[PDB]
Amino acid sequence: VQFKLVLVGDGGTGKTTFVKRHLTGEFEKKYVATLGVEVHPLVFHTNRGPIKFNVWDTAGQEKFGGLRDGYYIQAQCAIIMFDVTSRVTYKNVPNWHRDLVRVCENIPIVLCGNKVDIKDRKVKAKSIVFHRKKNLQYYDISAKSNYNFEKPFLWLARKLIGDPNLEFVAMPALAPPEVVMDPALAAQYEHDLEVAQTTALPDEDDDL
Amino acid sequence: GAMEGILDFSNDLDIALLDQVVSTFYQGSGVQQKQAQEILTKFQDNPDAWQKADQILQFSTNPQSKFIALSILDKLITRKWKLLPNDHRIGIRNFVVGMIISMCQDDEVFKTQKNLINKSDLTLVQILKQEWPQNWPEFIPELIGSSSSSVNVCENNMIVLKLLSEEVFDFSAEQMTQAKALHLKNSMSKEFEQIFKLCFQVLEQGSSSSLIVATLESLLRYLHWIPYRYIYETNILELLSTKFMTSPDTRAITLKCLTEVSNLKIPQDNDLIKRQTVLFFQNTLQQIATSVMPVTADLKATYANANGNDQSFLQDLAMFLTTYLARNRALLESDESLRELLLNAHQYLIQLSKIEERELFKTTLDYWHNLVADLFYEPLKKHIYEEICSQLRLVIIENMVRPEEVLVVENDEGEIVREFVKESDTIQLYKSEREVLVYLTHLNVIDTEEIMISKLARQIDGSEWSWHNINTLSWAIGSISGTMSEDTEKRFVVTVIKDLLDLCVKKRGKDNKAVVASDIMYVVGQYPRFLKAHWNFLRTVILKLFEFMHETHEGVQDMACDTFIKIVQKCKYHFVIQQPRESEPFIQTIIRDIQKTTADLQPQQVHTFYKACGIIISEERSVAERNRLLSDLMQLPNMAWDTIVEQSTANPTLLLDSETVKIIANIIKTNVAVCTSMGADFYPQLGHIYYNMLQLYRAVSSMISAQVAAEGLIATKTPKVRGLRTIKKEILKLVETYISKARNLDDVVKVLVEPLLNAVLEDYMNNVPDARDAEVLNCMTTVVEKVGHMIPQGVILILQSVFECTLDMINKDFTEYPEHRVEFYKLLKVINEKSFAAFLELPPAAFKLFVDAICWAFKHNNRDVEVNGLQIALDLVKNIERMGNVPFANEFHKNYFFIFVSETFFVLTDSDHKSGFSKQALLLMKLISLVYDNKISVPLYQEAEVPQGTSNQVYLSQYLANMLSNAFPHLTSEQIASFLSALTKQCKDLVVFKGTLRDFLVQIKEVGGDPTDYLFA
Amino acid sequence: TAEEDEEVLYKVRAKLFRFDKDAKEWKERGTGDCKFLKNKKTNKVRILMRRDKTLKICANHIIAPEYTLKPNVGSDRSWVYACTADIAEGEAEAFTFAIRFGSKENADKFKEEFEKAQEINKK
Ligand SMILES: Nc1nc2c(ncn2[C@@H]2O[C@H](COP(=O)(O)OP(=O)(O)NP(=O)(O)O)[C@@H](O)[C@H]2O)c(=O)[nH]1
Ligand SMILES: *[C@H](Cc1nnco1)n1cnc(-c2cc(C(F)(F)F)cc(C(F)(F)F)c2)n1
Ligand SMILES: [Cl-]
Ligand SMILES: [Cl-]
Ligand SMILES: [Cl-]
Ligand SMILES: [Cl-]
Ligand SMILES: [Cl-]
Ligand SMILES: [Mg+2]
Repeated sequence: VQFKLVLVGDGGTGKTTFVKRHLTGEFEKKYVATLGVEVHPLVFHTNRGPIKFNVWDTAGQEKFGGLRDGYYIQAQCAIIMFDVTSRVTYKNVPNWHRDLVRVCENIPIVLCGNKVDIKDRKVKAKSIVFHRKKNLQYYDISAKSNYNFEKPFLWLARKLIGDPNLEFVAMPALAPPEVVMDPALAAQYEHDLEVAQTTALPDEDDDL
Repeated sequence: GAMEGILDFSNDLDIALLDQVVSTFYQGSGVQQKQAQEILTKFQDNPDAWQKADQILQFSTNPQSKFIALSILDKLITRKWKLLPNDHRIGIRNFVVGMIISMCQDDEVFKTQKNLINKSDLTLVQILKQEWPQNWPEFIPELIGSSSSSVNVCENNMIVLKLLSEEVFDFSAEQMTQAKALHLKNSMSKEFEQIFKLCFQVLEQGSSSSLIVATLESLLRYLHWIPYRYIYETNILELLSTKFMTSPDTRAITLKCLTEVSNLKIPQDNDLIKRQTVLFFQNTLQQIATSVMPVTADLKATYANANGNDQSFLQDLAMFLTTYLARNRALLESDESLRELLLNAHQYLIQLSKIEERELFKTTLDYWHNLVADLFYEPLKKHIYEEICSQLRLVIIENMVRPEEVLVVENDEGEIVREFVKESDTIQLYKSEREVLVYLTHLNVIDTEEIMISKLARQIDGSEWSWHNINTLSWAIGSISGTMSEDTEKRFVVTVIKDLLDLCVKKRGKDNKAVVASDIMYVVGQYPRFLKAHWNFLRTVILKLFEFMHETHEGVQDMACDTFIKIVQKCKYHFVIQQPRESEPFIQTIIRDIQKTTADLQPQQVHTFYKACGIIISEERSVAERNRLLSDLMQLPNMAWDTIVEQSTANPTLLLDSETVKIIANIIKTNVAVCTSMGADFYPQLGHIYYNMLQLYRAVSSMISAQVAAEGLIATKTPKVRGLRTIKKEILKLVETYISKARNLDDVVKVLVEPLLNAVLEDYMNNVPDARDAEVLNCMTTVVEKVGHMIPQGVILILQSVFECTLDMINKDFTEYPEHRVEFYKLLKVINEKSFAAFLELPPAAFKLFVDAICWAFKHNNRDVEVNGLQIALDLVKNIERMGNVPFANEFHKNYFFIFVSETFFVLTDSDHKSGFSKQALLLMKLISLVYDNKISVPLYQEAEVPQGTSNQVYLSQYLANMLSNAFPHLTSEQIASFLSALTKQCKDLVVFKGTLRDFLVQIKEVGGDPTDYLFA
Repeated sequence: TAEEDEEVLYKVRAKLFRFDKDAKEWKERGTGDCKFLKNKKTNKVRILMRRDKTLKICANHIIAPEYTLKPNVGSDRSWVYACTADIAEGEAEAFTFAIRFGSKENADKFKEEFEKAQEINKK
């Protein structure tokens, strides 16, 4: 069984980057605006079995809004995203929330303040209070540093499965195969490798 | 594929096909879902798509199709309604109304298609915003009448009224003009007497139905704006606080209403009202105690179990209790008969405060802060809450979060390791907890000591020993520093340290010792007052920290270094004087052993150590002694430096060595560290290395360029080149750090600046883009900031070397070279502030690039760039104005005035720069006011473009009307003329001016906006 | 879980990247503990690496005798190599991997252990 999760929030807040990090492990530095919605299945392994989210990552730019609240129909949960380095994005949280709960009247929702890795934070900790009267969970997160990146999904999983002690668990690790490289491909591997060697790894000043 | 058929409007709409596409989208997956999504968006976006709405609503078997049909109508109603022929408006109203009536009368549809009904209701509300009451005066009377005919209709009417109240009062500010918002609010206000009558009647004649819940939901909204008499002069408080608290279906919403009631604007001198305010609270607490849980109940356990809606209920109770009591607890404090109510309410909060849920804890902690702050000031109040405060001490002490300073944490394997990253999201929490605990300690310092000291004893005896317990306690003890008397502090800290030393002896193994080490370090660092009074113990502390700098546990080591500097920041005077019974100031002892002390530390830890020594050395105000100390401190790096300079100068080969590049980098970093804490006092050390340092900057620069030549741009990624550039960056950082704190600016100009510029400018100018360091721009900003006024030719030289080449890096997109971008506009800003003459000497072509550069800046979304972009523009206009009537000013306005007006309007109106609205408005106001005040001497028009002697005001309006007409061709001429009339009039009142701009931004989003809206006052 | 039948020969913190040849860029695949595991029944040594917090597998492959660790041009603390059969995402698949460590010492220790594991697998 799987749950529909809608992800909403202003353009540039890091919605798609957040999801990608969870799908592939990657951090995408480019801002390519989402067009309407992109749907991605996302599975987590837990002590209560596997939980699957069908993530509806929606567009935050009005010009690219597509079906808008039409995306929210039959959502079973949601994440509302803002950017702690842009105050206008927090100011718009009540607008997103409004449009969301008009369609989805009783669903668990996490509010996420993204980009906490950035030094000059604009939306102070103390200012973030919108979630209280609306019963939203709140987390400071960073898709870039992975700070709290698992928290929104762990909470939603707990609320949807209805078990507060649910935890992520290590997925089983099957014995991997023994393959010998194809004699016919060894010339090409040499080439593909050399391009990889001579492309610099990103963020060489990071701790890892 | 077949699905694209719905996009051909030359044919009739195949509803079956539509439903298949929608279903493929909502219930499908993969490529098919994606294709379906694109099709639907194109369908939705077809501007005649609304014409199919009725057909869809009539024939579809898919509620999502109908939902989408209604989204198409909403878009039309919100944006193009007044474009429509009148009969299409009547038709649309009629079938939205009919569909709602229809769906409410079929019980099955009403039961199972709530999403569609809700959507239809909202769509209706959009029509009301356009049409009501002026062209629909009977809407409320008829809604009220229809409500009696059917339970379903009555319920749905409540949803409609809720949505209307939201759209009119809660969400109108950004979506409507000021005039239209006033019109609708007044209209709702005028008919609310009857709306309320229905509401109240429904609530009297029902218990816990969906009609009741719907009615209460609407009431929550009304409470945002209705006059208090509707609440206090009817029986409604009794109903909310008794009847509706008893059933759980109504309890959730009622409690939220009561919270909002507690925020109503209410007369303060009326005993009747006061009694009413007391009574509903009394009633409410009584219902909780008898229908939900008693005051003794374990709310921590209940929240954790997370049954049904319990978590949200507990949250909402916390919100209710904190909101009410912060406002009204004084109502309960003097009358003996109300004392039990006051305390029980607070006992519930004490129980709520034990819940494990950070965000809820913050909500309760905010209340406690409000309470204890009041008890700290207000006569005769604190005794009332003595027992509550005593329980609160325990809760806070037991839920202390890890301070910033404590760098060890327990991993998933039960090992005590250094943290991977900062716990940035608990910084505010720690501060909040400390604030409350400090107040609580002041309120009863005996109770606080007793609690801490006995909790500590149960750690030593073993009964309550754990890492969690020793930690929270230790953090709590450190956090209350400042609250006790020196005497009591003395005895207290002494007892605490003894007990923690005992734990350290008794608890063996690496994990235990790390925990306890971290805890003692935190505590002792928190009590400098004690250290200052107790030299022998201070000396012992510092020596132990030095021992910890040799620890293989990296958390402990790192914290030893932070704790050393934290203590030094507060106790440095005791290191610089010679203490009784010592043969030398302790700073001398530290410097002598620096090699041994720091031998096992990582470089950045060594630099921190050296920085700490600089703090102390700067306490010595005899210059000879200070310089001597400085000299001694820098002995190791200066000897390393001297040997490196002799090698380098003999032959640029040895510097290729990566081991040498690292050594150099760490010498400069050590200098930076000491400069940071010594500031102006660092100059003699800077002078010892300055000339050789700038020569090194040149030699390394040549190597970088050579390597890029031999290897390509990819060289800039290599460890060698990154290492070489680190040297350059640290050198730039050292000079910046020094100049930013310098007090002798004559020496800066006479000794430092010419060789700096000579070494850095041309090198920047003549490297390829990827090899230019943005730190050069950063260094120059500080140079200009501090001495720009003294070096006008120097400033000119800076512009010549960096302006055009940096602009050409950053003017192809908004993302490449992000640091250069940010530092570029900071430099232009300070040059424009301090050395405007530099821009006057530019050749006209280059000055044009400057204007282009500024306008480019405000098209960024990056706030760093945008903000400076707008400030530069503002400052430039001021600088030009300051010159007065001279040829440069006149040519500036002739060439650039309208470019600044148009570019500012562009970012104001494009929806992609909303973050800069305030400063955009300020600039626009400045620009318009220049003409309004006749501060522009020459005509802004040219030749016979317009009649001779035509005033610049008339031409400005003409220009703007024409600009807006072409840019927003859907506006009427009258909307445009009215807008500019209002705007130009208001060019001396920023708040009003901004409101007029915001009204304009609303009107450009639709057709038919009322031009009289701009008369709002 | 499927790791009780194995001995941990070496563990180190690392960041794993995979090369997207189309985009011509390295993309992170995961950060966490990279482990060298020897099956007690087959004596075959594998790399198994899981992401912090989610514990999802970001590498699962035999340390084949034919693999060779190569420097990356940008780093003195990383290795790049070609893997013909990784099952982290399930179906066996070929990748060019880069793995980076906190220090050069760590990177050098990895290589030493990697090559040891290769000789074990050769047996
Ligand atoms: N510093 C930092 N940058 C981040 C973080 N998360 C995302 N970004 C950056 O922010 C930019 C926008 O990210 P993106 O995921 O496209 O945002 P979005 O909310 O999906 N935009 P849209 O609603 O238009 O599809 C990207 O350049 C991305 O790299 C973060 O945690 N820290
Ligand atoms: C326990 C922690 C520990 N880790 N490794 C070895 O011990 N322990 C034992 N002594 C101390 C300690 C003593 C002092 C003294 F003696 F000066 F008071 C000071 C400190 C501190 F942290 F430097 F203040 C610690 N800790
Ligand atoms: Cl901001
Ligand atoms: Cl629907
Ligand atoms: Cl009344
Ligand atoms: Cl002092
Ligand atoms: Cl007109
Ligand atoms: Mg996106």
